[PDB]
Amino acid sequence: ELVEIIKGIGIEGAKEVEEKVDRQFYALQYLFRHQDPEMFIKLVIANSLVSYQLTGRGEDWWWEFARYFSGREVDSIWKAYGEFLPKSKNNRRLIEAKLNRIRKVEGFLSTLTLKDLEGYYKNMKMLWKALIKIMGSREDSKTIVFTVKMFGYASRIAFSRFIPYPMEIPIPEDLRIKSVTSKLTQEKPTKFWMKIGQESGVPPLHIDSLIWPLLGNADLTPLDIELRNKLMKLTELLG
Ligand SMILES: [Cl-]
Ligand SMILES: [Cl-]
Ligand SMILES: [Cl-]
Ligand SMILES: [Cl-]
Ligand SMILES: [Cl-]
Ligand SMILES: [Cl-]
Ligand SMILES: [Cl-]
Ligand SMILES: [Cl-]
Ligand SMILES: [Cl-]
Repeated sequence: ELVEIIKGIGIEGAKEVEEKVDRQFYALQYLFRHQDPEMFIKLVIANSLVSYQLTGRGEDWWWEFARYFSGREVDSIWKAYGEFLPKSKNNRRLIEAKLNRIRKVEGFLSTLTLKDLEGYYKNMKMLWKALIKIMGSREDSKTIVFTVKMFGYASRIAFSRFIPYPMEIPIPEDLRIKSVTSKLTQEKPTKFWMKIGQESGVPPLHIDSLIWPLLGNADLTPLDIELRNKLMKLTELLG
């Protein structure tokens, strides 16, 4: 049933919510046109990896990020964040750990070309596994798979090309996702939405784009009526 609504929405349904509704995707389009493409992608990757335990709303954090780096020539991402995070409104917590995470991913990013980034976009499972190893993280880390997701947005924008997320990458299990999964099952959300994903044909990183909006009574209006009614039906089933 849930499976049917999500299959009916499909990848293309998720693609539309991402490109018309998702406020993080919009934040990224904003930054892109005011940044070097290579640095833009690398910054989104670094930003994602420290987007946990925020001192603000997720959507405000990503706009703050967008506006801060718009116009800013960046030499060292690590240094940029050393200045950025302590001054920030929405991410002013666990700064020592986050800067060290940035220091750590930056070594990796600094070796990559725009072409490398593009190859990783054609091979998102490989970016996934690479980050797991440079960061020393669990495969199902919510921060790791959110980074792959945002990398997807960034690369979608920069390379003008839609590539769906791999079926294999689990949903980012943050509190909101934990919440909605409560009223449906007792299994781990990472495990549950993989199942829902396998049957509906919609990769769990795309499913995530469907759940998180229906949760803040957000915009629906640049969408198509049929998609909206599908989205309205899903909000019923979730509760
Ligand atoms: Cl589809
Ligand atoms: Cl949030
Ligand atoms: Cl976030
Ligand atoms: Cl704010
Ligand atoms: Cl405020
Ligand atoms: Cl701190
Ligand atoms: Cl810390
Ligand atoms: Cl290049
Ligand atoms: Cl764009």
